[PDB]
Amino acid sequence: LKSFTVEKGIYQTSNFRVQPTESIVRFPNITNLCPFGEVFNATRFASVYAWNRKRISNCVADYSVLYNSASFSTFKCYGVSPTKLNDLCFTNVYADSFVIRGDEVRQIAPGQTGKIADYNYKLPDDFTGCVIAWNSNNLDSYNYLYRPLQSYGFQPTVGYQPYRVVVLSFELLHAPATVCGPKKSTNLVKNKCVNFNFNGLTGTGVLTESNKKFLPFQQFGRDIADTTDAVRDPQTLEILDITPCSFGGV
Amino acid sequence: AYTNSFTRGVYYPDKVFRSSVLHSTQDLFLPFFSNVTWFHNPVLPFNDGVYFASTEKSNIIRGWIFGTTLDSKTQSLLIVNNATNVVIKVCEFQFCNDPFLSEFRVYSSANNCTFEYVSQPFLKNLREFVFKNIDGYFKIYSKHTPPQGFSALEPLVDLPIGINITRFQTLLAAYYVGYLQPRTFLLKYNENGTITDAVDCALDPLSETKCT
Ligand SMILES: *[C@@H]1O[C@H](CO)[C@@H](O[C@@H]2O[C@H](CO)[C@@H](O)[C@H](O)[C@H]2NC(C)=O)[C@H](O)[C@H]1NC(C)=O
Ligand SMILES: *[C@@H]1O[C@H](CO)[C@@H](O)[C@H](O)[C@H]1NC(C)=O
Ligand SMILES: *[C@@H]1O[C@H](CO)[C@@H](O)[C@H](O)[C@H]1NC(C)=O
Ligand SMILES: *[C@@H]1O[C@H](CO)[C@@H](O)[C@H](O)[C@H]1NC(C)=O
Repeated sequence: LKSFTVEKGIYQTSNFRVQPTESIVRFPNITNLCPFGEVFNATRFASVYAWNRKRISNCVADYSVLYNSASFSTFKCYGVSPTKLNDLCFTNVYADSFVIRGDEVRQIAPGQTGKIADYNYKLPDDFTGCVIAWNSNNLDSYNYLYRPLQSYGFQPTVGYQPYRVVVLSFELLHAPATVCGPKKSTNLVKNKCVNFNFNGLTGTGVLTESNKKFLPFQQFGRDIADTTDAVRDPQTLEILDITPCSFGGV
Repeated sequence: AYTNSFTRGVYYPDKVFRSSVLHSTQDLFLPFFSNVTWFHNPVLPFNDGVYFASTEKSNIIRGWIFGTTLDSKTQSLLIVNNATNVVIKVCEFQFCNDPFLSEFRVYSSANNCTFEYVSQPFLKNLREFVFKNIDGYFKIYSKHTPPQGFSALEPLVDLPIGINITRFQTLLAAYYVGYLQPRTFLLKYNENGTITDAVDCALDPLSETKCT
């Protein structure tokens, strides 16, 4: 009122609003995995003169397992940290798989020179993805040649041992995104004002069981005047009602 | 040979539940009482969303083709509904002059495939369809029913192909083909959330008043 004396009456001073206690995040359930199960996961690698280039698309890429894996001798990523790929999305990913020597591992870099970088797989000067390398003496130590073509002296007995190299090249603008990391889900809590995130739909309120028979294809219900009144739960397909958590003037 | 598209061709536009409400929405719908072409297949344009429908008893119609040039220069969609396993592919196909499949010919020289999808089987029974291509999302609405009367269309798949589609062709005795237009309707939602009735807001002044 901006006065030190208040006349008799009723005055409105502030607003009461309950605050959310916890956030619940939920998303579409885990589906087909990216077939990472097949390159280093593989039996035999092609030689570097005829390296393979496999396209991977329409799958969820969990880079956490490979990044935590200690079997990789080298793991150099450009642009973004390896832990943030779970959030990022791409259009396409290509895997360049071949076998080289450890002394030649330095050639996988933009603007590099050498026999490999000049007569063989050469990287562009522009943005690169991630390069993964490891020593493969046990498995691959004259069957492997390098591009005029010479053979490696792979003797099973450190820089002359075979190294198997996979380059992850990312296409990030070619099409709508279809290869992305997962979405960690959380347990759902009912009958409390919570801060929810259902399959990309955000808001706050209390969630309760509802008797609204949704159709199998709709994902969230909305009442008159364009307000979300109910959503269906992923991972249980239950139909849960949303009510604004209590507020009012004081 | 032409026939009247009596009032068929209305579909749920947004995958949002609403009940006991009248909602006015704008999307590519088939205008009421438009002309629908009846065929007895030649290549047809796809301009902006095409309404299909057929009545058979022996699954004689078995597939579609979608594309731009159909000469392996671009990736072209191919749908071949098998007996139990319907297959959808996107490959730089070479298409025959008159592709047909019980022996098949349209699926030769399958190279540079960029998308593959496998689903559940389709197809006195009228089997309709709606195909729309929006921002690289190809959307199919369908329903098979036992053309007079009203029936709403539920979606089936949404394929993020992102390929520029301009024409199509059908694989094989008669079928109907309509064309969608960007007209606004008034949709009536039953207490169960199903569309029961609709009003073409530019059909006639009475419907204009009803929508207003
Ligand atoms: C998503 O995945 C979860 C499990 O990964 C599924 O939850 C199961 O649901 C059934 C109900 O029929 C329960 O009997 C199981 O105990 C649940 N599993 C767990 C781990 O809680 C859920 O049904 C899946 N949903 C979809 C749409 O795939
Ligand atoms: C149906 O045909 C598709 C290809 O047209 C094939 O992949 C599938 O295995 C077939 N299903 C059978 C033979 O049951
Ligand atoms: C194969 O398809 C890809 C995908 O667009 C395209 O980039 C490429 O030029 C096509 N041809 C060859 C020989 O890879
Ligand atoms: C809604 O569906 C229920 C169960 O299917 C039915 O009992 C009820 O009559 C329906 N409401 C209508 C048709 O208005």
